Amino acid sequence: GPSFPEPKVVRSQGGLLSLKLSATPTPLAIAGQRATLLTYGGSFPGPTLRVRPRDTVRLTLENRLPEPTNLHWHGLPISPKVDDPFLEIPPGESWTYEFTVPKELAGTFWYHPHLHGRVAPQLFAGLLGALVVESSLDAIPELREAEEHLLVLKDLALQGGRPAPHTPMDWMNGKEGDLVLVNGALRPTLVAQKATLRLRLLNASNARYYRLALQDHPLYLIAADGGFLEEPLEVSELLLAPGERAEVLVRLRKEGRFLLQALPYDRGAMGMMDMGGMAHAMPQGPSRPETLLYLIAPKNPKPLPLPKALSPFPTLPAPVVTRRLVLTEDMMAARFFINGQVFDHRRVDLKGQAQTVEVWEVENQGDMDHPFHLHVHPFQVLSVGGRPFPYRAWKDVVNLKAGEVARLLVPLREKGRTVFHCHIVEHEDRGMMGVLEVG
Amino acid sequence: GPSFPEPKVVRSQGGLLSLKLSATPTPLAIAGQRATLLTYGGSFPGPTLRVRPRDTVRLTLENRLPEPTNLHWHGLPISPKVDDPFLEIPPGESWTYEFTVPKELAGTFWYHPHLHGRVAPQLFAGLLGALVVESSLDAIPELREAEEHLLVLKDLALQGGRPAPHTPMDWMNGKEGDLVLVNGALRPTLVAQKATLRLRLLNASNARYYRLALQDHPLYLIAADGGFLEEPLEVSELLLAPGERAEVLVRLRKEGRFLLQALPYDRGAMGMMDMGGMAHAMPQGPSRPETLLYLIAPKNPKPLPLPKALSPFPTLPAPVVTRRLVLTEDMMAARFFINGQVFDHRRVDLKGQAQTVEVWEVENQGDMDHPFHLHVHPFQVLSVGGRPFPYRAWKDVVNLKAGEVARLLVPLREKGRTVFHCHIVEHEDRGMMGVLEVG
Ligand SMILES: [Cu+2]
Ligand SMILES: [Cu+2]
Ligand SMILES: [Cu+2]
Ligand SMILES: [Cu+2]
Ligand SMILES: [Cu+2]
Ligand SMILES: [Cu+2]
Ligand code: NA
Ligand code: NA
Repeated sequence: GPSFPEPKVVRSQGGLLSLKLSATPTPLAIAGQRATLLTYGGSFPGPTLRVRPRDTVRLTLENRLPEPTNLHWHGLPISPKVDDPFLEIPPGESWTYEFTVPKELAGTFWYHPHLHGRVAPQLFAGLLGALVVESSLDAIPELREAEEHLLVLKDLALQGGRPAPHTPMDWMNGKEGDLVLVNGALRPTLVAQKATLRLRLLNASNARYYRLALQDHPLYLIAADGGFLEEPLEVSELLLAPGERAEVLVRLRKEGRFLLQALPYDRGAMGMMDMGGMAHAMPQGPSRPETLLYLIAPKNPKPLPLPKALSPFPTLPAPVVTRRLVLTEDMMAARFFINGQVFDHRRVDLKGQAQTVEVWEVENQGDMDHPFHLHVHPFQVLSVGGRPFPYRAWKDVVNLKAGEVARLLVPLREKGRTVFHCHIVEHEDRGMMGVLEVG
Repeated sequence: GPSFPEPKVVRSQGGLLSLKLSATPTPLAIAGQRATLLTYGGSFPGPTLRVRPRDTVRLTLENRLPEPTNLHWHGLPISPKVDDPFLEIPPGESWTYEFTVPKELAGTFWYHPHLHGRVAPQLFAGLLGALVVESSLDAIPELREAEEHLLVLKDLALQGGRPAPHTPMDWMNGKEGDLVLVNGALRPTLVAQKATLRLRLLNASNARYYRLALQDHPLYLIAADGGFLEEPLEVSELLLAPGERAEVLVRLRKEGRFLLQALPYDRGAMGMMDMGGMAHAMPQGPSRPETLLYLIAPKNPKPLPLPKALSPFPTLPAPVVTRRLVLTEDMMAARFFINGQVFDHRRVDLKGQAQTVEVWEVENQGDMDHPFHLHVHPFQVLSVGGRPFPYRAWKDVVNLKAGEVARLLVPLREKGRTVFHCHIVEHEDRGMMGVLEVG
């Protein structure tokens, strides 16, 4: 096959993407060993769905797992009556998700389970895939002539040829695995044929962070979770928290081999020690550095010029309300709270009005990083930790370090009941989720 | 003094730059040895004059040389009755140049002798300095916060503590020297204090070319000879032919020492050999690589973003005439021709009309590179060698390799008699110059 493994793509045909997926335990070869994973479509990652605005998606999910499951269309501003976080598909049953892709949309999205209390083991076991909304902007020459690749960043740990079970400490920290994979492959080689790459990046890990840096190169950020930036932004490294996506251009500068690495990053995960008195929680400290892939540049590379502009960011109406959502932890209990409460699917926490704009101030009063996710309603990050964000783009996950406040501008789009939650999915399963109702 | 030597600057005061310079033989220390040079203002290079649009310049040149001399205000679109290539200032006499800096002007210019038949030894001996027209564009933050430096690139050879005399081969090739200097200094160190540098580059050499490359970095071209580009242009190297200027931004990428080099370049200079039959002319081949300066980056450099735009290039009226000027050589005679003739100050070669636009096709039918210069009327290079130029900017020198045609758009500005000539100044002295009259 290709040097660079990527999930097989399913494209809409004549404006319709009609597909039956099964969620199933699946023997496969991964990272050179046999294992049984839980997969969509028989593969890990699941197939990449590639659509355009105004396409119809008709996805029938057949549940062949021994437990109930459902799908969250992560990042898509569609109705929560379709992207329904409360729906349960029992074992052996099927459900058809049907929606129209919004007109004003572009970027990399993804799909995964969202059945409260079961997300973390289902996602860890292999249930996830990408969705790409292709744009008329992809025809500008500076993007069309780039070599495009999707990188699904997701780690795994195997025990007995199956995903390793969750321990108590995994429920507290979020589970990370020792196999740090790209598109299900261990440290693949990307032999570039063009001097400009356009990389779609997805962090589909339960809890692992990827502090991305390409040796000897900057990255040019051109899209965040839910859409393009207004113009490319040069960065020396890019932190992708669980659930985040980004698209970057890479402008290869000379022949050679360059490592794409996940550089050491301390997200506040905790261990336990006993030193005589004790036992007490102690910080795990930074992650060990990981090589994600080997990038081989072509001979005599001469990258394209960068595009001068991408997409203008919408002018939003003035906001009508300011919310404040405070995140806290009880680590030894592995319990996690928003404004002092755990999730209750019967309780509405916030009630807002469709087509108004809200300011949400999300404050992390814990010691771990928490990546905050809001379904259905993409947002503009104004500032985090008191620092203004350096670009305007739609996001749907924002990472908060310990102590930091994020200020978000949140246009409320579709009516209905939806959720917001930490995207360290163990923390959502353990209570860090609340209910927004839009009317 | 500073780590980085630069010529002392004289600024206009209250809109007036009024200065008396003397052209004089001057004992000085240069490159660690004593020598007597010919200088303006007692220094090598001469002082940098720094003015703004609509300033008055009143420059009295006192000739203290044993031969006549004059000044050419290289690149300034002023009247040829001021920038007068036929004027002679006898030994011991003085002349006052007085002009107003044009409103729509910015960049790096320079001044040097232009007395036909004596330019090459006078310029080689040290008579040159820079003129900077500062712009309201210099206040945009991406330029204002950059560290600015002028680099006058000019080589020298010394014999007996004086500039080495011209040999016959020097008149054929143009004279190059073994001391390859920046601002009169041998391989200075530039210890950068900011992460973004704005370097004004001037090739004031008689004949040496500088194929410029900074180790491990691109250069961002922001101005050509006579004005800004429309937006910055990333280049991996930049060839500066005699008389050319450029301004580049340098975005320092990491701590360390980086060489600015003049990389090997073959301009077609010729030597002589005798191998049994013979003696016959033989190519000298490429120049040896030279280190121009050592650039030390600061700690933890974080360059500014590049400016998105600089200056829009004027929309020019449609042209009313196409000229064709063919350059040829008689190397063994050291004679050089345009359309088959040598310069004659009494003969008008071209007659054009003020405020019309002309297309000039300049064709190098020789084997050497020839950098073609037009006084008084800056031009837009459309293409050279059949390749479209990748930016729009005012130029006044265009380099032609052997066989190449340059197509130039030439708006005729001030009325009067002026000249065009090769800026390998030995070739101008030996006849490669003609007369344009604008009415
Ligand atoms: Cu998600
Ligand atoms: Cu969390
Ligand atoms: Cu969710
Ligand atoms: Cu000149
Ligand atoms: Cu010439
Ligand atoms: Cu001249
Ligand atoms: Na299957
Ligand atoms: Na003097």
